[PDB]
Amino acid sequence: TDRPDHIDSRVWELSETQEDWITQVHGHVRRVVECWKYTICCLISNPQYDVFKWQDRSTIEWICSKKKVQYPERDTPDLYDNRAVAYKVLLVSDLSDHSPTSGIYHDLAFNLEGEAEESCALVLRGSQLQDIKGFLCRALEWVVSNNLTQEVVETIS
Amino acid sequence: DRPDHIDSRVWELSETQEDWITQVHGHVRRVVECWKYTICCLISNMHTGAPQYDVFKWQDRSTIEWICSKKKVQYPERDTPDLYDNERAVAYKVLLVSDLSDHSPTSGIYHDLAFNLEGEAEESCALVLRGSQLQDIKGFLCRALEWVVSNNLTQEVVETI
Repeated sequence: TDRPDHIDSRVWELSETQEDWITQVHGHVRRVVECWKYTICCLISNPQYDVFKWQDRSTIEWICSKKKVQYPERDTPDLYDNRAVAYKVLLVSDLSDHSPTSGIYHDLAFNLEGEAEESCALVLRGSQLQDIKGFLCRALEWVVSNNLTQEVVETIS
Repeated sequence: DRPDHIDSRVWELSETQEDWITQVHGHVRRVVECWKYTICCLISNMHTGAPQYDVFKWQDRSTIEWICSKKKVQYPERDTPDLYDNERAVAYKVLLVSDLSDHSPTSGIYHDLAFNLEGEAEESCALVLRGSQLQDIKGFLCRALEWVVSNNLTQEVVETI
């Protein structure tokens, strides 16, 4: 119930307070999957992109409190291109049977194999896809090693 | 109860966007808005490889509010544009008209992208879009126009424009 090898220490520690995991069914898997998404965000943005996913806002929320204007919106994209374009990272079962979740938060969909959707592949450079496909290959190894295939597929659905 | 040429996602998304039961020809209007939404999607299959267009139509208001803050732009919830060019920084509304000839801005807030029932683009609209995008729209609207005649709901569509 602790962290896997392929997940960075930085990412796992960062993921703890972002969501109440024990509350959720397959809470540990759910946490690991979100850590995949966040890692892909880092890989894509390693600057063109700001990674909004799991960003510290407490200082911002604090300033809004003192001026009573408006707290920052919860519904944030995972990352934002400064083209002025927002993106959300998805993990899917079928690139084929895929439809866009938002026309504003554009989807960057991937297989568990690490295969990008057609639009997603255009955005990325080959350098970035190889890291993501390389990273998600390590992830899937851990998935089968713990026989957690069904839990992950369900969590994707 | 969806027509075939309309995608299942588009049809599911369209249900709650407007109270269709309330309207005179509510079913037709639901499908007509689905054309507009599809045309928005067809237009937004264009990349710079970043997406050229954001499609504001039938989006969660929280999402619209967020980017508009980031793009330093703003529209009334009544008249919000259907899509926004991210390169040119110009907002658009998809119109379906019978006559392209005499057309001039519907709104001073956004530029209009008008199309026929045949699938022919207006002059200003054609200047903005690429041929790639028009053939998709003209191809899709031929599928639509066939479905209209196949079910003989032709006049009902013409009036409500």
